[PDB]
Amino acid sequence: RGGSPESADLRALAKHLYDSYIKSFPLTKAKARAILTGKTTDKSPFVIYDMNSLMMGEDKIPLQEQSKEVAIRIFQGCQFRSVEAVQEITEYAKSIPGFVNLDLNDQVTLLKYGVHEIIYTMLASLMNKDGVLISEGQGFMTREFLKSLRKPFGDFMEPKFEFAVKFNALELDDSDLAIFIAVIILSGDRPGLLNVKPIEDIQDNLLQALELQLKLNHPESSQLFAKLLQKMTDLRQIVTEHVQLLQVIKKTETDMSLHPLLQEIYKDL
Amino acid sequence: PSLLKKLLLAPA
Ligand SMILES: CN(CCOc1ccc(C[C@@H]2SC(=O)NC2=O)cc1)c1ccccn1
Repeated sequence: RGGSPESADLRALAKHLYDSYIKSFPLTKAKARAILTGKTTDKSPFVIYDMNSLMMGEDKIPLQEQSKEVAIRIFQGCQFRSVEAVQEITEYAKSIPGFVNLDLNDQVTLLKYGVHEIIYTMLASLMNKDGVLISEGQGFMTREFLKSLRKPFGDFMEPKFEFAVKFNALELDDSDLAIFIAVIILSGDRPGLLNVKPIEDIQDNLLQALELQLKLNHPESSQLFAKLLQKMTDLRQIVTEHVQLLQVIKKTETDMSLHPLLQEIYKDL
Repeated sequence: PSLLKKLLLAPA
């Protein structure tokens, strides 16, 4: 197997995924880390560290906002970004070979469960210990300022920060993440799946592409792949918090009104 | 499946 045609084919799959990923997701990790660590020559993100700076940066570039309190205005924006995300992930999923040929209801189910874990995964790219990059790198909202927000809003992100800190320590790049993300979407153990075997078949192929990618791209980290498989369970565990915090719009938050798409992804889960 | 379906079907 070492350097056979099958291994060459696993690289072709990896590159295909990575290209689809470049195309699906406008801001990549490489681009996000360049801004986060102040490497760019040209970037200047707007920093939101308090209520006043929030007033200033809010209109980076109408009647969506109304006259609502800050914590709610913020999470209205969080709802939209996340709808953009779901749409990009959906498009990315469709580029995974074999995906569009699965039963359509199984596609749905896979996205329904996979999308939250992928949001958590990709958000880490946009986070350091201090805050998170927003509006494609045009803004940065501090962790501290998000903590200052009234309950329940003030501790939405905090768990996302904690996950990000530990996941970022693994130093995956965008080519590693493309395969990892695909593996997550093609999970054969979601509830309600009709045809589990063709899904497990695509995933096993993806898991192998992943294993090879990590050996070639991270030759000094012998346990990386084992660590990634562990983050997969972690993700399943963290996402239930997220799922529940978005049911808080049952009530209170009688002025929230959840985005129709997010409602669909949350219910009967 | 409604909305996710719709996204999944749209050539795009
Ligand atoms: C603070 N931010 C981004 C916050 O970062 C996010 C955290 C969680 C999610 C998951 C979404 S939010 C939701 O309602 N359900 C979901 O799946 C999505 C983004 C803002 C705020 C305003 C404009 C742009 N960005």
